[PDB]
Order: sequence, then C-alpha cells, then structure tokens
Amino acid sequence: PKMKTHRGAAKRVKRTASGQLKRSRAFTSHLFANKSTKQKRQLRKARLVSKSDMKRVKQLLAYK
Amino acid sequence: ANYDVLKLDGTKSGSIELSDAVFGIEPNNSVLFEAINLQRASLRQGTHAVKNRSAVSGGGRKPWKQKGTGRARQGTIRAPQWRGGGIVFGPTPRSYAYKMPKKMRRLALRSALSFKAQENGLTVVDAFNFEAPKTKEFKNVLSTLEQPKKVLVVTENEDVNVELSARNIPGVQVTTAQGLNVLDITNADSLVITEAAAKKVEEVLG
Amino acid sequence: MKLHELKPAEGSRKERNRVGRGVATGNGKTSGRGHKGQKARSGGGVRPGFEGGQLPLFRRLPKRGFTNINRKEYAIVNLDQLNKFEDGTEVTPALLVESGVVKNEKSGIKILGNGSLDKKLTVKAHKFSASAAEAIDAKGGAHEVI
Amino acid sequence: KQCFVTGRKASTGNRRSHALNSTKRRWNANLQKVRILVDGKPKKVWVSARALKSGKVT
RNA sequence: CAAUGGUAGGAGAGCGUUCUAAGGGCGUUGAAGCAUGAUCGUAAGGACAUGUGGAGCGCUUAGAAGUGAGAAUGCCGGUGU
RNA sequence: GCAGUAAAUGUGGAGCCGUAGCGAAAGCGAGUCUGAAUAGGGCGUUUAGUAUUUGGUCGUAGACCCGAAACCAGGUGAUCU
RNA sequence: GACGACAUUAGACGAAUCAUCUGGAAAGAUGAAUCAAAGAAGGUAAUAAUCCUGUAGUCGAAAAUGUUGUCUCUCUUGAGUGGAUCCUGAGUACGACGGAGCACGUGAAAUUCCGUCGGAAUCUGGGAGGACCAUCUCCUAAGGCUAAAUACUCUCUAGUGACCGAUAGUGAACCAGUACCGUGAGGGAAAGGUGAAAAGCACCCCGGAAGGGGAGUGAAAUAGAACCUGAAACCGUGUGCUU
Repeated sequence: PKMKTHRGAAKRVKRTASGQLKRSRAFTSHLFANKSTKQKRQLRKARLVSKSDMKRVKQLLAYK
Repeated sequence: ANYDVLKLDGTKSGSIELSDAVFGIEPNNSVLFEAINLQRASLRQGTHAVKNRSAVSGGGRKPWKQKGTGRARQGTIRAPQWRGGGIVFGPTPRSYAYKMPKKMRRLALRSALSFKAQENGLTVVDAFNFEAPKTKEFKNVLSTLEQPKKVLVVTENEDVNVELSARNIPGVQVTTAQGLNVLDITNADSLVITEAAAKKVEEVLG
Repeated sequence: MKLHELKPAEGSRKERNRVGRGVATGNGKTSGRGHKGQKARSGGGVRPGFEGGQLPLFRRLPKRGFTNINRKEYAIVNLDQLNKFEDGTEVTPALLVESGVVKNEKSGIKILGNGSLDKKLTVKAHKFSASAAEAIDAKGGAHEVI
Repeated sequence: KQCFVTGRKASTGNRRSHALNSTKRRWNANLQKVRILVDGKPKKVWVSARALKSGKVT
C-alpha cells in the first residue's frame, strides 16, 4: 500500500533546496549553567543532516 | 502525399492527398514496439492461481512431536516440501495492463500507418457499396485488387455488409476508422481504406 | 516493422537476476545475504532508522515550529514570463491561466521580478513585489491591484 | 433485567487504573422492584429509579 | 603491448525448460519420449545415425514464468544391505 | 467515470509534479532568516522537468523455505484412572 | 381482473468435395472443384469450412412462470394575505461523576453515546460554526417511511483463460469426506490410460490348477485384460579382456 512517513521526524526537519534536510540542534533544553556562552549562540543555529545519516533515513522522509 | 484511388474493380478513379504528418513520418520502432507490448499485455485475462499453505485442506496438527522420534521436525502435513502441500510463491490473480502517455500512443498509430505506406501496402478505394452480405463477392474484390493473404479493411463508420462479408474470408479483419489499433495494422500486410475513412484518419491522427 | 521480426529499443530491456540457482550465477547458496544474522533470515533486516538500541537520530533532535493552518501562498509568475504577452495588452489572471503560464491560481497571483519586459503594457494581479512595480512603471503601463 | 417502562438496561465498559490498565466492567440500572399497574391488574416488576423520579404509580 | 588464483560479495555476457504472438517449417514414407554411439561448441549445452514408439513437434524474433536440485535427521513412491 | 469487445483507443484536466526560495510564523521575494546594521554568517539565485516502462534496492504485507517451548477462543471426553 | 408486448423452462430448419497416392484406416500429400451472414467448436480408424453433431442466420411453444404497455381500479384541494392570540415532539436537551465512539487516550470534548444523580426554554425561543465566548452566518433536535448507484455467490444458464494436465489441478478426474484411525470432537488417504472395433485369444499340447507353448484375432499381443509409452535404483543369464 501507500508508504507512510515517520511523523516523529517530519516535525524535526525542513527540506532544503538541494535536497538537504535542515535540522535543529541538540544539547539545547536545559542545564545551561553548565554550558558556555560560546556553546549557546553556536547552538542557536541550524545544521544539515550529515550524509551518513541521510543514507540511513532516506525513506523515512521521502514525502517531505 | 498523392495515393491513387481505385474502384472496387481496380481501375483508377481519382487521387487523394494524405499528409506526411500522418502517413509519411519516419517510423519510431521504439515507440511502436512499446505500443505493441502494451496491447498484447492488456489482452491477458490472467485468471491463474494456486493454493498456499493456508488454502490446502486440513493440515493443522503438528504431525509428530518435536523431539524424540528420529524424524525430521515437521509442523503441518501441508508444508511446501510435502507431497500435497502448499505452493510457495506461484501464480496469483492479477492484471498485466499498463499505460503510456497519450502523445506516444499517437506516434505509434502514425508509425504503423507510415510503415504500411512505405512498403506500398495502402490501397485507397473510393467507396465499398455492398447492398447485401455475400462472401464470394468480397473474395472477388480483394483478388481483383491484388491484396495479400492478409489484409485489413477500413470502412468509414460501421459498414454492416462489408463486415458480414469478410468475417469468414480467412485472413481479413474489418475495422472502423476510429477503431484502428497497432497490433491490427502491423499484422496486416496490406490495407484498403475508404476515401472517407482516409480523410477521417488524417483529421483524428494529426 | 513486421510482427515476426520486431526488436526492442536498444538497452531498454534487461533480464532480471534470479537468485539461489546454482553456484555459477554467483548468488548460489546464500542468495547474496551473507552467512548468518538477521540479514540472512526471511523477513529479516531491521526497521529503517533503527540503530542497534542507540538512541535514534530523530529523538536526539528536538521538534520545533508549527503550521499556520491558513497560509496565503500564491502561484508565482516571474517578470520574464510576462514577455510572452504583447505590448499594451491588458493581461489578467484569467488571460494568463488561458495562456497556461500558471497551471492553477492557488490563492492568487504574485508578480516577482527577475528578468525584463522589453515591452510596455498594463497588468492586473492580486499582489506585487516592489521590483515588479518599478519594472512595470519604467517601461510604462499600470498595475491595478485587485 | 430491563425496566418495563424506560428500557434502561446494563452496559459494558472498562475499569481503568492510574496506569490506564483496563479491565472489563459493567454499569447496571438502579432497578427497583415496585408493584405498578401493568395492564390494570397490579404486578411487581423492575423499574429504574429515574423512571420513578416522576411518572409512575405504585 | 599489457592483464586473466580466488571465498562473503558487486558487475557483465550467456546456455537450457513450459507457455503465448507472428513468420516459416517437420510429421504413420513414423512426432514427442526412451536406449545406444567412437559427433560439434570456450561452458551451461547442441546435432546426426540406428533401434523401441505410434501422434504430435521443431526453427527465427519477441514476449511472460509454478524455469534448472545433491544434501534441509526434507515429503511420496519403488528397490537394496 | 462514460463509449468500446473482459482490447487497443477516444473523451474526461478534480488533482499531481515542475517553472522560486527563504523563515517556526506573520510575511518578503532573487532574495530571504538571524541581527540595530547598508556587518558577518546559514539556505538560496548560474533553469529542466514530467509521464510510462526494463533493471537494482527498500517499505507494507507470512515476503526466500522448513521448524519450536508456548499463548488465546469454541467445542469432545470420568467406557482407563 | 383484463387485454396485449418481448423475453425463458421443450425444440425446428440450416450452404458447400470428389479423385488418386501411402496406409490397418485418411481429415494427410497430390490434382481439380465448391460454399461462406456459416473458416466458433467437438467428433469421425490420422491433421475436415464442404462426412457427422453443429455454427451464422432464421423459426418456434399446450402449459407453468418472472417482466412490462395500457385499460381499469383505488385514492384526493389547491392557494395567497394578515398575524392579536395559540401551537410546533420533557424527565428531553444539557450539566456533574464513571466509561465507550468520533483519525483525535474523561479529555476542550465542543460534535456524540451509555450507567448514576440533578435538570431548562417555549420564537420576544432553541442548536451549531473544535476551549471558547460577544457579534455575525447557518439551521430548527428530542416521532416515522423511503427505490438507485454499493457488498457477496450455495446455485442456474452461456462463455473465457501466455490456469493444472493425475507426486499437478479440489481431499476426492476412479462409488471420497469413502478405506482407515480415534470413546468422541475430529483426522483423513492410495488409486485415470488394451485396441479403431472386444474383434477379450475357436481348437491342440504339458499341468490338478495357476501358468505357459503353438495355432488364430489385430497394423501391432514384449497391445492378452496388473493391458499405451516403460527410464533408474535393484535382480539375473551369457560371455571378449583381466585377476
């Protein structure tokens, strides 16, 4: 039948123009007293899913 | 371009002009082949099926205990290795038809009608005029027109008497101008089109 | 081409790889699945995204954002896509739908500015960008927002 | 065990726990045995206490 | 002029079995099977002759698959020690 | 869906993909987001896509075959004990 | 009830081929014809459009049915305008507690149900528009009936199949849910093929018989009833070369 989508993932990544996936960052919910001011604005950004993980999850997000 | 119009007798009457965008293109053998495969696949009423290990009668009891007997471990008398057991992955009821883009379907009818106009197998006749069904007379017409054992006759709309006359001549099929199909034009070694059907086929296919 | 001499298009067809039929084929005994483990079993393999119990990527990462159930996104027509019309000619959304430059009016029409006019004409759309406005007015012609 | 007037009867559902663990349960009507006038001649029958809230003659 | 051991494994080219479409053929002046033979190709394999056999079956091109067995203490049937 | 022969095919243009991306969003647009910046940086911008289909994989299906210890529902049984 | 109309549970008619060759027999081969609204198909001593049953086409019911045109027949009020009053579905809506359902986990559950307690309004009203309200828009619950498009095939009728051809295809092509097994629920097999025609071997010989060997039937009897073809494992009898 029609293949489904990892709904848990569709809420975490936006698809970018060259087919990349823009992801949000980790280590950013609490315990900020234990992380530096440098770590915090360099975590206030967006990175791309690394190609190794892309090879792992290509189909979980095929319809995005 | 200009094909000779003959009478049912074979004597030249007039001449008609069929376009080269319909009856004179360079045949695409890649598109014509895919269209022939499609039609032959679409004709398969696949109604072929077998029974797997769930549909064979009975077979629910472990035939013997798992350990202790010296026999191989078995779970049903209807397993695939058993005589009388379920089939693994055989035929299942399915269809075989597919589709091609519309424009490609049109280049395949044109390509078949252009092959049968390069090999000189397109005889445009003026009309047909059969006022009652008689087969012996349709054989006389196709022999006086020197048409090969295999010919496809094309009328304008449904011509009841022309159809009832060629149903039994072995090797002749009768088709309307809209019901032209590739498998039929490509089997036929010769064509015989009514001038009205020839102007209709130029309008529709180009 | 004759029905008894036909040929398929070159390189268009290929015979598929039957597995588990003799050693010579190169996929004889194990059918290309190695020796043991889940990969070697029927219906085996592992669910995609699974990482051997390691926390999967898409739970290491946080969700963000929402969806504004009511978006106004428009079928966009670029500046250079308007030089398929003519001079002075009074284009409209219906006219450009007929011309087929827009396959469907999604929630309106938006003119953006990329190329050039080479023309002088009036327009009537739903929304415009600044560049569209100056690019139309430079050559002359109005833009009646509807 | 139905009421001869309304029809309020028993119904099944789930006893749920704090951990949302479910067990099947039932809900019965407050059926009371009362002597009412069935077709004139008095007779004892089960009738709900909501049907006796207002409307029944014992 | 250089290269050619090879297992898990990747790639390519192919040989065979049944059926279908078309074309072209063979068949009581003996088909398919079966048996024998000292024959041909690089291999999967292909012919030819002679016997038994008493009716169907090849070849070319292309399509589809219940397509290839030596092992599963495999299943069924025969026959050994 | 309709016509058609259980075919081709014709008709059917809701939809579907692409021609513009950026941002959580409002929104803006060859730019956009962060930001006070006209800084810097992220993603873009230099057109090529789409329909069908052969092949390779993967998902959902029992999904290469065989094989448990076992679980649950409805029945049968105190002629042995 | 009373008249018709096609269709369906028997059926009827239905074109056109002869000769030679090989053969046990031709439908084959060869030559010369013919019909076709019929060259679908199955038979026939081999492979048949013209031999047979049929096919295309046409025709056809005493009756007993579905079906349908009508004729009856049986039923029977259609509107507007005011609007002062009146009426418009109660233990109901709905709320609280506890549950189910709705893609959505007593929860916002509004939409919606069930149990337990409460419990309303009557147009100057009531419900809905995803907590929600105010306003707007839509609707008018708590009574009832309703064909079509839709799902399925124990059957029956006609037909189709790049579906199986007896370890396949139904378990079952064959007296099969039967031998058989079990106290019972149940479980469950194996097993088609002489030839064209039974022409199924008159008599004789050995033998008690089973068998056999002649003769005869047949194209063929290593086609003789366990009967078409008859592989391999396996068992024999000879021997050329070896030990």
